[PDB]
Amino acid sequence: ENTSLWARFCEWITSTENRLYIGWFGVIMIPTLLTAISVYIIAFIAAPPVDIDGIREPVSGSLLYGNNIITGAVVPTSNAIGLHFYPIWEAASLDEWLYNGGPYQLVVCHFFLGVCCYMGREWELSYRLGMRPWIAVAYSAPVAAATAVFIIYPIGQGSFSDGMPLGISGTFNFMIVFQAEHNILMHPFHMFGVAGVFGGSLFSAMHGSLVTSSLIRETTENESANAGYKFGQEEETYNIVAAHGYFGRLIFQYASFNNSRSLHFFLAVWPVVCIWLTALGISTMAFNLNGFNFNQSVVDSNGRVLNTWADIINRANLGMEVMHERNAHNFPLDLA
Amino acid sequence: LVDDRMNGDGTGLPFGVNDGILGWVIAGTLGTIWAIYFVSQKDL
Amino acid sequence: VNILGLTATALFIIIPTSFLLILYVKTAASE
Amino acid sequence: RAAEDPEFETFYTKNILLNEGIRAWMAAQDQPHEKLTLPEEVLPRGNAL
Amino acid sequence: VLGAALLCAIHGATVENTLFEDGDGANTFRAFNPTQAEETYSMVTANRFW
Amino acid sequence: MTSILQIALLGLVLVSFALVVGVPVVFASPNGWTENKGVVFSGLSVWFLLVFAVGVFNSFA
Amino acid sequence: MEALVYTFLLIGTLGIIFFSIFFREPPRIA
Amino acid sequence: SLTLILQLVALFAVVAAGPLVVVLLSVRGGNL
Amino acid sequence: GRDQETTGFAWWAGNARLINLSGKLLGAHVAHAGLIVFWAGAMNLFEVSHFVPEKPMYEQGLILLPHIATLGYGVGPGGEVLDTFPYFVSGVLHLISSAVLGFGGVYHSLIGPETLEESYPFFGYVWKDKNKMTNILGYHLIILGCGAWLLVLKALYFGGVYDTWAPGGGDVRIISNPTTNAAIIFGYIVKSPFGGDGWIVSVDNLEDIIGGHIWIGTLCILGGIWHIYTTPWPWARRAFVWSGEAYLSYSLAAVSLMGFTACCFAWFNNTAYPSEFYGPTGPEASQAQAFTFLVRDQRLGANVASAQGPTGLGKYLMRSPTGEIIFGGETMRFWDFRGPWVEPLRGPSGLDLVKLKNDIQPWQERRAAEYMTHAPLGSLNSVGGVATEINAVNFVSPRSWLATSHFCLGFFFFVGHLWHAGRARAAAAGFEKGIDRVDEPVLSMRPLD
Amino acid sequence: MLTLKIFVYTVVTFFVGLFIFGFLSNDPSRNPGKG
Amino acid sequence: KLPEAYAPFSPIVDVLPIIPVLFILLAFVWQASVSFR
Amino acid sequence: LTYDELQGLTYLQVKGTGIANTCPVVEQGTSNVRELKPGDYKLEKFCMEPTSFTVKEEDAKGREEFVKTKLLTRLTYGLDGMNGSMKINNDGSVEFREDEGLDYAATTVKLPGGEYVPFLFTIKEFDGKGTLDSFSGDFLVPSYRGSTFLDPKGRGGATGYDNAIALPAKADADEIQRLNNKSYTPGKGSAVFSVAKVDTETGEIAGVFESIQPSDTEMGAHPAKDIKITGLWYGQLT
Ligand code: CLA
Ligand code: CLA
Ligand code: CLA
Ligand code: CLA
Ligand code: CLA
Ligand SMILES: CCCCCCCCCCCCCCCCCC(=O)OC[C@H](CO)OC(=O)CCCCCCCCCCCCCCCCC
Ligand SMILES: CC1=C(/C=C/C(C)=C/C=C/C(C)=C/C=C/C=C(C)/C=C/C=C(C)/C=C/C2=C(C)CCCC2(C)C)C(C)(C)CCC1
Ligand SMILES: CC1=C(/C=C/C(C)=C/C=CC(/C)=C/C=C/C=C(C)/C=C/C=C(C)/C=C/C2=C(C)CCCC2(C)C)C(C)(C)CCC1
Ligand SMILES: [Cl-]
Ligand SMILES: [Cl-]
Ligand SMILES: [Fe+2]
Ligand code: NA
Repeated sequence: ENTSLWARFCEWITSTENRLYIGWFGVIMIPTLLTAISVYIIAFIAAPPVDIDGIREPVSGSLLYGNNIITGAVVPTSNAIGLHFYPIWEAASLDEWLYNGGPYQLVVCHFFLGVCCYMGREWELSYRLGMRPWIAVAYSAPVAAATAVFIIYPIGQGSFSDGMPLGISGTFNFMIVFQAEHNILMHPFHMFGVAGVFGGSLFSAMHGSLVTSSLIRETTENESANAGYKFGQEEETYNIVAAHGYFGRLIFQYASFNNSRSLHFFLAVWPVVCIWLTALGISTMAFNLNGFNFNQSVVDSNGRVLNTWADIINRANLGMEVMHERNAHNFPLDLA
Repeated sequence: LVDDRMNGDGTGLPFGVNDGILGWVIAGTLGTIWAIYFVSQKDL
Repeated sequence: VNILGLTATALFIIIPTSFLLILYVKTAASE
Repeated sequence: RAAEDPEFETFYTKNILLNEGIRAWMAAQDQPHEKLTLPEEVLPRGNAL
Repeated sequence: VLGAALLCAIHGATVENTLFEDGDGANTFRAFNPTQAEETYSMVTANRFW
Repeated sequence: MTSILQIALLGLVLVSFALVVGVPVVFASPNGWTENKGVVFSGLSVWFLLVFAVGVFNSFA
Repeated sequence: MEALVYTFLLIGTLGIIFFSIFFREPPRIA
Repeated sequence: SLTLILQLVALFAVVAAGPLVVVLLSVRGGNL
Repeated sequence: GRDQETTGFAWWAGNARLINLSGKLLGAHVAHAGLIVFWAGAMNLFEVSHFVPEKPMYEQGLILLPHIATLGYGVGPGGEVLDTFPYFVSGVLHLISSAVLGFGGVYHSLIGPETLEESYPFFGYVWKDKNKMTNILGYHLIILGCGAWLLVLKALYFGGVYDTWAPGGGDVRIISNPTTNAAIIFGYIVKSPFGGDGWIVSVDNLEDIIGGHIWIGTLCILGGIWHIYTTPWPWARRAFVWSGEAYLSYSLAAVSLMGFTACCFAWFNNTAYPSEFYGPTGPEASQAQAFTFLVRDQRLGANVASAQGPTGLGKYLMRSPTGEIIFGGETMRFWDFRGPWVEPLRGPSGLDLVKLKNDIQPWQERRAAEYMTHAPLGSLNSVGGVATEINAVNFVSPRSWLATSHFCLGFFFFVGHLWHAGRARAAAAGFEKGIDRVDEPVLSMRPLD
Repeated sequence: MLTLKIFVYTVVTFFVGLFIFGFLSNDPSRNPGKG
Repeated sequence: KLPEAYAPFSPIVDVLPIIPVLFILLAFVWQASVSFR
Repeated sequence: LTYDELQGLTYLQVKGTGIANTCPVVEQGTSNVRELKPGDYKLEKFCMEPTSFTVKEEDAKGREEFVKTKLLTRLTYGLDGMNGSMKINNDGSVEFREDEGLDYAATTVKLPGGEYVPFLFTIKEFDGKGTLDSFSGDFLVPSYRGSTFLDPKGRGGATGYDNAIALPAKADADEIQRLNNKSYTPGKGSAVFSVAKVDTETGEIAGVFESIQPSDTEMGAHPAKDIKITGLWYGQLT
């Protein structure tokens, strides 16, 4: 009947006429994401130096402390806190909240909730638009990777100080320390993931080139070929069967996608399932399952070890390992 | 002690409630949202 | 490189933005 | 700035140290033509480990 | 490379979640016949959604 | 007594192999289930007899 | 002094994103 | 090794038994 | 079976063809339960064939024998295995039971009735009969409540369960007077999952474990009776979806939750997953290395209360952020670890210096050394140690394997829940096949998006 | 400092309750399609 | 090791874990045999 | 909270509350102080909890003063379980000697302006001479970082490069106090201990304490700062 206050608020929230859809997953996604955005921007601008390692030496991380855009990074929570929940209200003051790594753990918790509700909001808008609902499933792969690097790896290793720092050189630091400790390069799940981005780029170039190579002539040479398409037209704007013929006599006549829906399913599923596999690889290496270990596999008849490519990889790994936490180790085994 | 803290880390408090005012405001906010949701019913 | 870098970045902001603004204002003038 | 301030480290300086560790621990076995018979006391490391 | 893998996944997902019916069957792959002059998916619905 | 246990268990092994290769074959055979009722009944019966026999002989062996 | 320029460049990109979202050329649907 | 030979005969007997069921159902009438 | 023409479902979605075929659906389920029981029995027999008694069970790649030994079968004081026969019994019983279940599944899948409502109306159901579906749900809650009370009976009257907190280093114990206090039981449930709290992973005594099982068994039986004797209320009807795919999606979300929590139990918990059987936990190994080197550097004539590290924060002992005395080094991140060989050495201020000096025990120090050498770090070739080590130790912890695989399964099952929640919603809505192409909702809305 | 915790608890509880009762308010009936 | 009565049955114990993987592969075999209808 | 009921509480009842960082408070006994029996004593479990942290600064108009700080670290500031032996005389003269225990605790504070002040709050090697109302003495203050500490550019005394290798041409002249010379010189402190609320029945003492000690000198990069620490203390005799 549409008179009540909850009715007005509810139809406003589920309204598909808003410039940006809000929805019920949006009533969580919007405040969590603005919280994470505000804290991330303020921390990237002027966060005081954060003690990542727990050993009374901080990493600066903020632009106002002499960092450029490549170096600047929201530094993770302290190693002393571990997986303990560390809100602002739990800290004695904002200043030591900052020094122990509070902004990071805040931004990561809000980013988790924001991407989860972004996925829910994607499903919701597809439901309200009569769509099919699996764009949320396709988006679950970058969400899986984000959870794997920001929360699942800290749970497996025992501290948010092992999470990815929110920055560029901090990300590179995470990758190098991670390979040093777990050998991600020789992990089959990371191999599938690398194949996923390489394939996503390959089939993106392939799909774009085959569609652009078959666009039907509608405009003149002095106009953009894009002007041959008008938004909302029902005609097919390219020659799908001709692109099939070209692809077939280029690679395999019979092993070519003769269905456009098959082609788009492969386009959707290949990088998504591979990012699922690499996100799960990061999760497996959170619980220390690690990559392939072929260090001193090959030996001669005398039993003397022959170095191999995996052994050169291992020497690089020892180089990476003896530099991460240059002063935080008291014991030889890296069980932390 | 050199300062004052809420010192509620650990100890496993229900919903992280260290003073009962937090539980009362959780109860109040869910209760009033349920109240508006209930008075605005018999609709659609 | 503290002020030479600033003038390099300043010119990189201005010249392509100005060229793009030429072209866009020219387009939007003609409907 | 890091050279003139013994307290200023960033993830950038951490990456530089990691890179140097890679170079010194990788060179002897990766570039055998250089015959780098480096003693283990000059290889840069962290603590313990 | 990351944006291209994103483009691959997001384009495939968008096309297959904006498909037109042409159905009478729960499998959608058999609703496509490649000698037709009509689009299979709603570019309008996709544009509105994104 | 362990010899009887091994003989009965090996018999159970062959009987279970015959059930594996035969029960789906008999069931999905076109109108073969009705005239193989005696065979399936005897096979399951001797299978259970062997199971409980091996179970008892485990106590004596 | 470099930090001023970095903040300018970053919020400039943010302003470009704001304008490209809320001040776009609408789809004409004709 | 006797144990190895029994392991391989058990493996071959099991691996054959599945497609043996399918082949016997394919040649013995149908309803598969 | 059916084909694409008669159902619209391709072969790679063939099980959807049996969504509305109750008898074949039942057959698929019974055959599947036959597979689960079959794997349990077959892998149990494989493990007891490949079990070795002079080694602990975490060194031989075992995942089911630790589970049986936690119930108090074949192990005595110290967690030492005394009889592999109970494990043999469980394996063979499961294998025979799987034969029976597999016959039931094959029968009901191949020659069983196609739909059960025309001949057996008690088992006959359609996905919209909410009364019948809640009856089935109620029957299954009584079944699961009897399972939980079966564990309660095992702990109370049938030999007890293995207690790693028993004095001396762990022993099987008859649980007497399990905690029945609702405050204590549900405080675990409403607890935060972060450090020091850990949600319900931080359950640390079989008293709490068995009491929660009494509690959950009684709730399951009561809710089962309630579901048999009720129907969902109109708010539940207006909020939920009532398709079989929807019920599947609800189950998928719940079991994905269960898989994630199982991963965290296997990784952190040491009272339901004793380290004598599963190997040390992640915190356990690092705290063990710190504790061992602490006692060696007491034996080499040095004061550990003093002697700050290269950062001046303490080589062996330091202060946690909450004020107690903890082990120094990076293992400070695991300062909230609780195990049977640290609690007798822990005072109100955390670790007590005089107790660390005088009240050491030989069993604690060898347990700590063995946990130090067998840390849950290994490669997927089963090469123990960090990724920079040598192929010399063939060991990966069962905690690692279980937490790894069950996080993978919990994540993929969450994704399956996404897929099925979406497909159930769009199927109840009507556009599971696509847009109408003539009544497209997007063309009926205002411009400017 | 406790005040900030009380206010944030109010914020989170309010938004979570809004989410919960928004989905409880007959969401599977807000499809655009027939039925 | 299995009890002293069941020691010669260890080889046919050793192959039993892989049987569910054989079951999913058998489902694919049957679908290939019915021509993937 | 006394030593009695603190030991009556288990580890699970104290964890996460901050009771473990707080020295025992005595309510029994008399504040008469002088009624302790004189003689040679051997104290065990010397405990000291600070209640204030202030740092001497340089005001730009020319003033020298201590201004309050904000504690960067969490509850890691007290010292507990320190042994020793003292001599108390009938005329009131005491000496104080501390030998073992957790006799140091690293602590970082902010001066207003967001400058980090790390220091190693120690009481080690304390030899305080005086009366029972107040006795004062000197204590050893170690540097902060050990010789094996590596700075951001490597370096350090035992382990390190001793030169900025990050630029292959500038490795001499002005940066002597950054790379060419590293200093781990231990400092010296000054503390004034007062005794109040003595329990002579069970042989325990308490009161307040005062201390001035150097902050982190680090490697010679900056001049050290001087920290004025006030707080309570506790000690059991025999
Ligand atoms: C847990 C695995 C599992 C289970 C229990 C089932 C069960 C079922 N499927 Mg299915 N399927 C599966 C996996 C599974 N499937 C997978 C992975 C795929 C993708 C390849 C398919 C694709 C698929 C399709 C396309 C179809 C089914 C169909 C069916 C149903 C009838 C099959 C039939 O009668 O046709 C005949 C099958 C046979 C004659 C083969 C007989 C072989 C038997 C069953 C193997 C067991 C033998 C065993 C070793 C002996 C044990 C007996 C005793 C000793 C214990 C049935 C309930 C059909 C259906 O929907 O029904 C309407 C159908 O159309 N499935
Ligand atoms: C998920 C539960 C689970 C867990 C935690 C374990 C854990 C373990 N198993 Mg076990 N097992 C399981 C299930 C499980 N298993 C199942 C279902 C079977 C039946 C096939 C077996 C059969 C089995 C045997 C026969 C043996 C073990 C053994 C072991 C131990 C060593 C594992 C190893 O090193 O192998 C290697 C690790 C792998 C092979 C990981 C493979 C990675 C995934 C699974 C495959 C890749 C997927 C691909 C990329 C995606 C494709 C998608 C699509 C196209 C299909 C270890 C403790 C061994 C043991 O120690 O005995 C005591 C052993 O002999 N398992
Ligand atoms: C896993 C078994 C199971 C399942 C599948 C169900 C399923 C269902 N139950 Mg049910 N129930 C169960 C066990 C189960 N119940 C048991 C064991 C009991 C005995 C205690 C009950 C007692 C019960 C009652 C009294 C009612 C239901 C009702 C319902 C229906 C609607 C519930 C709902 O709205 O969803 C989800 C519910 C909510 C989102 C609101 C519940 C409030 C919270 C979530 C309860 C948990 C409290 C806890 C603090 C929350 C945080 C826990 C988390 C941190 C782990 C639904 C079909 C209702 C019904 O329709 O009657 C027929 C109803 O009246 N059940
Ligand atoms: C490849 C498939 C696969 C395999 C091989 C396994 C294997 C395993 N899983 Mg698992 N799981 C899987 C898939 C798989 N899972 C999937 C897809 C999910 C959803 C994401 C899960 C979710 C899951 C959870 C939540 C848990 C496991 C657990 C386990 C382990 C113990 C199994 C168990 O005892 O369960 C339970 C057995 C039953 C439910 C049957 C009832 C048994 C009765 C009630 C026992 C009563 C006996 C009583 C105590 C004795 C007294 C007798 C008398 C004297 C009274 C085991 C190694 C457990 C674990 O160890 O966590 C790591 C566990 O908690 N899994
Ligand atoms: C109890 C859980 C459960 C149940 C009952 C179902 C049931 C159903 N699903 Mg489903 N699904 C689930 C979980 C479940 N799913 C999970 C966890 C996922 C992962 C995201 C999916 C993803 C999925 C998709 C994409 C589809 C279904 C579909 C279907 C329907 C037809 C299934 C079929 O015949 O496919 C045939 C069986 C096969 C093709 C065999 C699959 C082979 C897999 C890929 C190999 C995996 C093995 C490998 C070793 C796993 C390792 C992973 C990692 C842990 C190492 C059916 C009603 C279809 C549908 O919606 O129909 C309406 C369909 O499109 N499901
Ligand atoms: C941290 C402390 C709080 C923790 C709360 C945990 C205990 C409660 C958890 C179980 C709640 C039962 C859920 C079933 C109803 C939810 C679905 C619904 O929407 O049910 C819909 C249904 C439609 O009739 O409603 C009904 O059946 C009516 C049944 C629900 C009645 C709710 C009353 C609870 C008391 C709160 C009201 C105070 C109200 C106003 C506050 C004013 C403040 C100024
Ligand atoms: C439906 C279907 C299907 C199927 C499924 C299933 C699942 C089945 C099954 C089944 C089953 C699940 C079965 C089982 C079985 C069992 C048996 C057959 C047994 C036995 C026994 C024995 C003989 C043993 C012996 C022994 C002992 C006692 C001890 C020592 C050792 C030994 C081994 C000697 C498929 C998928 C294909 C496809 C689709 C359709
Ligand atoms: C045994 C044991 C124990 C116990 C346990 C327990 C007792 C548990 C429980 C629990 C519980 C008691 C739970 C509950 C729950 C619930 C849930 C989990 C839910 C849900 C759902 C959802 C998610 C929803 C959604 C929605 C909404 C929001 C509304 C309606 C509609 C919809 C659907 C939309 C302990 C730990 C002590 C110890 C150890 C062992
Ligand atoms: Cl590093
Ligand atoms: Cl360490
Ligand atoms: Fe396309
Ligand atoms: Na180091």
